[PDB]
Amino acid sequence: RHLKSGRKLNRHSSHRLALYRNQAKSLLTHGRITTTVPKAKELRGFVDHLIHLAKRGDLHARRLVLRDLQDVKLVRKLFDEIAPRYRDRQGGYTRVLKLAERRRGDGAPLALVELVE
Amino acid sequence: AKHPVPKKKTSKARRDARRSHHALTPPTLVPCPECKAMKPPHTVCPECGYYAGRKVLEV
Amino acid sequence: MNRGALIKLVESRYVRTDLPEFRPGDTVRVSYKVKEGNRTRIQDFEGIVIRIRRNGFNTTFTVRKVSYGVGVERIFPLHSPLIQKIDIVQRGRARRAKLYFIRNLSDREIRRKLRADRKRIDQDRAAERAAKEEAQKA
Amino acid sequence: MIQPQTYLEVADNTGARKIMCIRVLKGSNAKYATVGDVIVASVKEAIPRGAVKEGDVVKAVVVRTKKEIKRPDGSAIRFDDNAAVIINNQLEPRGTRVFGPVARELREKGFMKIVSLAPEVL
Amino acid sequence: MKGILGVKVGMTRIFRDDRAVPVTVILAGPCPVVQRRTPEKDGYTAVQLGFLPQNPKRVNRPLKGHFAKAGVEPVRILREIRDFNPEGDTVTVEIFKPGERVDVTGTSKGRGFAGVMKRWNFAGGPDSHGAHKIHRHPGSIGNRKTPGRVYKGKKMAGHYGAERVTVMNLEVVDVIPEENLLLVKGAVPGPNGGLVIVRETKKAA
RNA sequence: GGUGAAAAGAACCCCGGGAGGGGAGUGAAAUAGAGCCUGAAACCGUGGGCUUACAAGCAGUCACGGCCCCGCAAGGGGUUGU
RNA sequence: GUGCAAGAGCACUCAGGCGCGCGGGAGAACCCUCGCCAAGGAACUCUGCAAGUUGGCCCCGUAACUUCGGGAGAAGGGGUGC
RNA sequence: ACCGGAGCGCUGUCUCGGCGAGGGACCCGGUGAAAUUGAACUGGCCGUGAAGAUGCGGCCUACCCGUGGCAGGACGAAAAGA
RNA sequence: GGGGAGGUUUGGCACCUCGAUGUCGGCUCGUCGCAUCCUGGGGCUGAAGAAGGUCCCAAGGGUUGGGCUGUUCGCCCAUUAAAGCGGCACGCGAGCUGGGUUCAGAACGUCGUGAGACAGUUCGGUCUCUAUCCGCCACGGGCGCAGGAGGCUUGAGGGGGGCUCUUCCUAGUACGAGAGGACCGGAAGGGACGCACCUCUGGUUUCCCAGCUGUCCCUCCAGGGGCAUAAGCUGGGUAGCCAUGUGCGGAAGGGAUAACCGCUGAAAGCAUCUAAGCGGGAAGCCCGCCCCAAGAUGAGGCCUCCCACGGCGUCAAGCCGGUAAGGACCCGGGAAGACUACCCGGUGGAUGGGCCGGGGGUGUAAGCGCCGCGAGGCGUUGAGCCGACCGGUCCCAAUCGUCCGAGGUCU
Repeated sequence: RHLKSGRKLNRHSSHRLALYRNQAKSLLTHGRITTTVPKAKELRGFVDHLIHLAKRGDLHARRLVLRDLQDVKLVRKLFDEIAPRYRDRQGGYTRVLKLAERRRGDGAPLALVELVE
Repeated sequence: AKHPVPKKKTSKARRDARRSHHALTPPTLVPCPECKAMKPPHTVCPECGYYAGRKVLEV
Repeated sequence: MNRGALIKLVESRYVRTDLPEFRPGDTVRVSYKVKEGNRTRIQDFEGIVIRIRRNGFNTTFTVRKVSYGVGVERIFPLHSPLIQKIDIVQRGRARRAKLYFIRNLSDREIRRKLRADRKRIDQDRAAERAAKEEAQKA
Repeated sequence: MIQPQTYLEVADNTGARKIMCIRVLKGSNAKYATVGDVIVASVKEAIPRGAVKEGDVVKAVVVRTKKEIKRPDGSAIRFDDNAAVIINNQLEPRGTRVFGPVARELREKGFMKIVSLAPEVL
Repeated sequence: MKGILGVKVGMTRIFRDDRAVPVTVILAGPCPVVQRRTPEKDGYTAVQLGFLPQNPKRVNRPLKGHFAKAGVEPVRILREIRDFNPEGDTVTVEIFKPGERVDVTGTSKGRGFAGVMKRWNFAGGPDSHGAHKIHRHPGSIGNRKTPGRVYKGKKMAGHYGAERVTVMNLEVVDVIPEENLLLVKGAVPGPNGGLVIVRETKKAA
């Protein structure tokens, strides 16, 4: 009777949300990012729901967007392009999947995040 | 250095029995659909990949 | 078998709505009661209020009132014992929904951070003799 | 929640205003006390002009908890402190003037002479 | 003698008379009678009851569809109740009438690693005073040289959690036929959809 | 402290990133190949021949048996179940 | 540098520097360091030991006794932002 | 920043413990010790001895072997008894 | 006056132990012995009823805090059914405490001329993370299970379980001077407890929201961001997890029996519960009652599924691959959980993420107008924000497939 509500952990709240936002920034910069599995897993969760939030186009949730991450220029890229694509896409906008060999320097699993419209 | 210090010397028997409980265990690989490669389960093989086809730069 | 909610919700044979509309402002009049050996007494409960645990069914809420000597606290559930219960001086306005720092310093300091929502009274009086127009047709 | 140190108060006329619970005069290793148990409290302070004096061991009827006692009728009730009255070594309280309300908790104990004096009931 | 299967739904403190009572609802559900058991050909007093049907594809195998009456296989198996033997019909709820206490066997939430302070009940140690080394631990065990052994059956640290246990005496309050909900007192372990069944209680005399 | 009698000290090519090996030549000798005469035991390893999962132990010894390989015969190795 | 009464004390922060030479997950009993608590408020115990309250600035105020500086910034309390 | 008693008000010291944070502790890939060490294939036991038995006798059970551990035995370990 | 028993106390022996056995009392964890504190019971009475005095049987359980006690014998109050006596190195510092006795400082004493001596005194004063085996707690890997497989098993061992108190109806009656006050049976509850739940009670919730500040940031305002923790600070907190909250229970019944109460009954025309047999008789013994449980190497019992030779071993036992029925992999996940194990679903699909909607927490968001010299306030706006519980829903993730898998010994 422990962890009786689920989550993927390591690090700490601060560095959690930190590297979250980080890998998510560099994500939405190159659109497609190499990473390990657990990262990729709850990353694709958080980013899935987040992308639902980004899907709209209201000032409110937009400030809320840069209330989370950072540079507003990607928000330009987001509204004018990502919204009309994912306009007819609801509930699954990120394909993050596993890979072989693994991080051949410490034996850690691999994965990659993709755009997916 | 402190207290739990080896009472006596252990036997080669029990030594390599303690060792015996760990026989090195092999990994898992299934083939790729439309190629020749043993990709790990569910995982896409480095080249080839999955349905729809992507990446393809593991020469 | 699906929606376990809907199971637990249809189980609600209790749907008691013989009470007005309320918010963390005030409330005042009537509760219910028993007291005398075997019921028979109508011990109403006037005064303010405190906390509202709204589990839908376990909707039970503790009240602040002040009986001469000091003050009194009491949790009542919405669905049965509290006969008519009907408030009167409802009022409103509270920047929160958990009034506790009142049990701390309480007298005129109360009436200070205590305001009022005329709004509710307004719609109550509108609904009063718009129900005379309901005693007309529709 | 009372124990052999729990400083507690009174709401009576008689004399004392503060004592200190010693025991519970029940299941002797219970010690925990809600509206109903019996503290043999040691008197601590009183009024310098009258009967009953500071520091005499007295038996005591208990009321007012600070963590609401779970009511049968669904509800839950408590007062603004932790307090009550004395019982004497021949049953009943050596008191005669209640200050403020009580609960039917006491009524369920079957001690009416207290409750008739009780101004407000909960 | 009597009994029925069940799943835990709810626990609330409904107002019977004028009272806050812990009410666990138990969806006994469609529990069809299937393999009947007798001492001579089998071993003991038993009948087989299938909690609720939802397995066509994902189950296969003999199916007690062969048994004599089909009835397919439930979402989760039919079970042999200790002491029970009906007529030939589906038992559900109305066999238990308002105003009776029953035994109730639960399978309940596991935990895994469990410590002593919440397995048995010891005194941990000083949150100050002495060593802060010990903090939370049982302290001593057995005697010195003699006897010297940690006694067999001893109270130690390990597992506590998912256990199969029958509880004794709880009034049946009400009963619902149309969806199938038995209404009783307040306890039942397991998840809010975990596994639990009614037996006939062993009351006074 | 030790290659050889002398360096003739391994050129050309194959696996590797090299380190090391694999064919060569060489010399009587390449377990004389560059720390190179011998190369025990302790201690660490490969296949295979034999045993051990109903068991209470200063693990050895005595009678018997079952197995694998030497012995023409009888025999014998050793494995170790009772 | 800012703001904090003042300073270099404190926090945040300019240039400068570092991410401290293995990483990665599941998210135990237990451990180090820390947070909360009904209600009780030293019964703990060798003792308030540690933690815990107490903290700066303006005033109301400060006893015995005194070697007149003390005790005093006593104790007890009121006020503090825009 | 020494010692005794007492109360004042604050407290997880305790009633009495539960939940939460990292660093761990747990599984993995890389790298990996120590003091000691005749042996070991190391049980309960009433007996039995230089008087305190896993091993001798008897009696009883327990299929072979390993992690995460609580620390009762190994008359302790470390420095050839203060 | 006798003799014995038991080895808790203080002594005798000095025999293991001076090739480091570390100490009273306190905390911790128990286990036992019954010469028994309380509850059971029975006989006796110099036992009216109520209560007590004595002996015997009877452990299944229970036995509080506290102040001066540092403290060896405390004492008392407050209780309680009673506040058992003891073995276990004065049980247990590789579990802890460390007030204690036995170190170097230092002041009191005292004795000797002095260095020094004490079972005379006093303040402070530094208990070495690691488990090699047995032991205990659960978690697994081996092989058995003499066709192979997916389910339901019995119950033997073994374990838990075994506490008490309060008032009333009898009946203020029998008894009796009155006071007082019944056996028996019964009837409502609290305490110590074990079990479990979130429903209430009230708890944590590490980013679920809201008000505040020093700084720096976007972007100048509004607005928002880390920093102040390893969350800067406070207000609140569902589901989950939690105790004080909340439900549940000990018994009940049988069988034999003890201490003991009796029948028929002689030896012996009397007696006798005993010599032959019978009755009753404890919270105690076993079951009944709840847990474990087929490595109960006995692997037992049951529903059903599948099925020769398909190829050598010409006899003996097997071997050898595709299969059957099925399974193992990996994933998506989990009220399962250290891993393991356990459980579901796997493009056949609601298994997780997302959408979505319900509940639920924060408790009128930013932004526009309006008003104020203004900080703010008013309509917007119980609104904006939205982690778990309830699901409707295939967009993403469970693709694809990998390997393993009886040929039914024998009389």
